Amino acid sequence: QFRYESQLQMVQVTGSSDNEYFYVDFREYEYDLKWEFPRENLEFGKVLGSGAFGKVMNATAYGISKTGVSIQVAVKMLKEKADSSEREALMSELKMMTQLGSHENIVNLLGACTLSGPIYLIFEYCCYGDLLNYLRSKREKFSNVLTFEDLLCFAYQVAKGMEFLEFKSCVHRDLAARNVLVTHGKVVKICDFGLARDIMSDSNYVVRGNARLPVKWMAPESLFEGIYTIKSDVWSYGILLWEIFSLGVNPYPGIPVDANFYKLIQNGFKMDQPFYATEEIYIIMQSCWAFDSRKRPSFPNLTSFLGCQL
Ligand SMILES: COc1cc2ncc(-c3ccccn3)n2cc1-c1cnn(C)c1
Ligand SMILES: [Cl-]
Ligand SMILES: [Cl-]
Ligand SMILES: [Cl-]
Repeated sequence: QFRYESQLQMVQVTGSSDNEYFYVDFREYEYDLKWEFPRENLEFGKVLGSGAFGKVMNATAYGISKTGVSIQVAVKMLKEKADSSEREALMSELKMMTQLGSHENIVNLLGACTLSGPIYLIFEYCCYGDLLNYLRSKREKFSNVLTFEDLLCFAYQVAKGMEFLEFKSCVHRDLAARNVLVTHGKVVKICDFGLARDIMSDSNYVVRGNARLPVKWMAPESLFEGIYTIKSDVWSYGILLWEIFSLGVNPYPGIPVDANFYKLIQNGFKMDQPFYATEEIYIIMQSCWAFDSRKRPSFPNLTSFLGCQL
């Protein structure tokens, strides 16, 4: 039956073809105890989001960043059933995130509570929420004012975050604006929000046996062969660029997810230039949607092309 899995995954390449890799599993690796934080020092707030397996909650953490100082954090946890398989899925995400290291454009792990109670993973709080809702909130406030350089900066930062994950040998299997968070200074951060989401919350995911597939964000090789590489993420990134430069419009607007959608993608269908994009930004998008993954740009390339335009 269906299990919890972070959409952030470490991988190891075993050859030079796209399907020659496997997924790194931390279940047999040991958890580093220097990350352990006392549960007594967490004061819980609202539910940020709730899924089938668990939820993410706002909280106040005493002494996590500096001595004597309370800050706001976000806490992943399981729901009370506490099935032991789901427990280890969440330990594996913990161990994985402890090995990543931090980066400005990733929602970083701060600590965890694992010994005297139910498992908590503790993350940086991002006050303005997911990028998708943020962009949508600012449709009637675009020149609280949102400008074109802000949009370009968001694009640059997400690419920067993905460069980090590439260099650390990770992929994100669900890169989209709903999984990017916004915080002070127009700063954006890639996260894995999957534990806080359901099938009721989202029609952008298609049920298919065990899988829950974000079809309109997926590269052809992901859709047709089940392959997720960093070049798949470049496709997804293109789709996320379209989201940014339309202020959060659903991709392939008005087109439903069905067998005809699979055919569109197979035959080379690509979205049009959205309102807030320049022609140069649309040329970037279009090359992210190269059918052949070798023709797509890399995240170092995109970090340059968008370092320039700023
Ligand atoms: C205030 O909104 C947030 C703030 C926030 N800060 C951290 C996180 C988070 C989410 C997942 C994993 C790790 N961290 N987080 C999530 C949200 C959030 C809640 N709902 N939506 C749509 C975004
Ligand atoms: Cl996710
Ligand atoms: Cl959501
Ligand atoms: Cl989902």
